[PDB]
Amino acid sequence: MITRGEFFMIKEMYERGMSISDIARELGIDRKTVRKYIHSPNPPSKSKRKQRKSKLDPFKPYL
Amino acid sequence: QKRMLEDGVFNSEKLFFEIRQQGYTGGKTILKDYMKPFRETAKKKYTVRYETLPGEQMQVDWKEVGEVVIEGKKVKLSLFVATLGYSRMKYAVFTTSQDQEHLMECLIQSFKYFGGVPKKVLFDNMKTVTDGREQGVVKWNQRFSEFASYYGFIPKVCRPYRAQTKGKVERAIQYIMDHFYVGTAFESIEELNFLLHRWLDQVANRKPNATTGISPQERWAEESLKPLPLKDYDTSYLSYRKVHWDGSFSYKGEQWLLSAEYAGKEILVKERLNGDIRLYFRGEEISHVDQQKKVISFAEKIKKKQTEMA
DNA sequence: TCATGTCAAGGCCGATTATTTTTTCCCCAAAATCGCCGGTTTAAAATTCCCCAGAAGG
Repeated sequence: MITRGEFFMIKEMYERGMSISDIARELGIDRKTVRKYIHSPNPPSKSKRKQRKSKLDPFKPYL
Repeated sequence: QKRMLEDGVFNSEKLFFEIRQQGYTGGKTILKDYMKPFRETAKKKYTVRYETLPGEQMQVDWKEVGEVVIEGKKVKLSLFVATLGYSRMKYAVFTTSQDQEHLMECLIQSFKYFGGVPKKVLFDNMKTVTDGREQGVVKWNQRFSEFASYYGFIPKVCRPYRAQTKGKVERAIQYIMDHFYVGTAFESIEELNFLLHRWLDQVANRKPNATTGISPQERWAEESLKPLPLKDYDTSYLSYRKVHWDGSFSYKGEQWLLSAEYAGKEILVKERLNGDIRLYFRGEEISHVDQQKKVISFAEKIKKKQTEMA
């Protein structure tokens, strides 16, 4: 979940010719994570989750 | 050399291949050598730690470390440690919590004890100090920024955000303080902090370091602590409250009765950390509300105002 | 002593608890990249050895 700026920085510094491992060191990210993000379309910073059960569900129709 | 300066590419094989494409008649391996001193100086830079100049930062840090039942009420004890970098001296105090007002109070106490201010102050990520950091755009606060400008220092919270090079030293000093002090003055945390201050003045700030072999107090004395403004930026909670047409308002669960002119208008309550409430309306100051330790119901306040008007 | 407005609910914010996802750290194995040292090759510089002319001494 590296933010827009983090992903932009990773992609740019990698494409400039800078080595990937020291890129990860500089940005404080795991080498596997950085390498995976190298070949990625756009910055991933969103997680989608659907609704979940609550306590007032059985009573909701009655209310 | 320019490639390293600009692109920071300390890759030796790659640079040799590039210049070979550019017409290099030399050998990969001596370029590997040459780029080694470069990347080795880079690794020296990586290992560069403890770049503390006299009066640079006071290494602020907060942490909940204790729990007490003060006056029969459970409360979590929060400790603040400001370590003065080069000198290695540190001001330590654990009072109530990690609220911003107590943070500023502790900073003021540390400045008074050190008799001045450093160039900048380095904090740790938390709810206070900075509300939120967005891709380097660190918007700390408005009141906190005003306080920093008033005292002179500036916030520079950029420590390593990992357990390495930040957590290691933090926990080291934390448990070193906990074990060496381990004091228990009395149920009242205020008395505990009083004995903590005595212990700090006795065997903490006057405890020579094994490596340096000199008490940090001398370095603190020789450090640059620019004179503090000699006055304290207000350490009182500021909070607005609307007055009902009854000439009444509320604050922290207690309801106060104002006069006719104040009904239907927004007053500003200012509460020192001391524990006294002062009501400021439209810039001016209004009559004190004779705050009392025992809580009185709104009915008793109405009765009191009735008798007073009688 | 007269007369004299009062109480409850809703909304919002903060803190705490519970659940899910992401990132990091440590240990082990394999592959790739980088660094250092040694050897070889190429280019440049230094020293010594033979014959012609000039100068000095007996």
